Amino acid sequence: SKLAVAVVCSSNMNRSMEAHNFLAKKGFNVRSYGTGERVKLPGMAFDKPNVYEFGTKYEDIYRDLESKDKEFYTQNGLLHMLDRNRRIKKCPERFQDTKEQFDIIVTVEERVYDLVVMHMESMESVDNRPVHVLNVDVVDNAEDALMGAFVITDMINMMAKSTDLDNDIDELIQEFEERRKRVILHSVLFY
Repeated sequence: SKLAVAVVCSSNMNRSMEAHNFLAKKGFNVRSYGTGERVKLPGMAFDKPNVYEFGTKYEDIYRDLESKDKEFYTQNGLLHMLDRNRRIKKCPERFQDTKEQFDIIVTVEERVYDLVVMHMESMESVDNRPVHVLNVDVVDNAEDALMGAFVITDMINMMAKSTDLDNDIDELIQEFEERRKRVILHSVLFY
């Protein structure tokens, strides 16, 4: 009963990771992904950011911010976030590029969801296995990114504690929206 869980956002640094951590700690077989063309984040922001590729060791990123200005990048969480990540994976992966399969692909933004869906129908395989993609809005910022991680964990826990997600996954989503007053889009795809 140790299912495959993915958590996706655009750039793979905040929301999917903050949740990657929580689902990992509580034992879940989970991974994190991004859908963006590159990896972006704050930094003298609201005009000029920092960008990397989906292979840049998180550790390597941490390094750079230091020289640029290790001052700023502490206050704004940026650095702590990064160190917290060197400890989960090596570098942020791009979803569309993954060859790995899951059961619940959880996405954190309405647009990411769509961007995943698409790339999901973009194929077919002689395995034909079902995979639920639940999207759960969660604001893209240091704080709320942590709350979502709880919400998402509270959600994956509940669904994992079943045997047959498929014929009662729908029943469950219903139950959940009632506790969190959130909106959990859902959509079945096949590999």
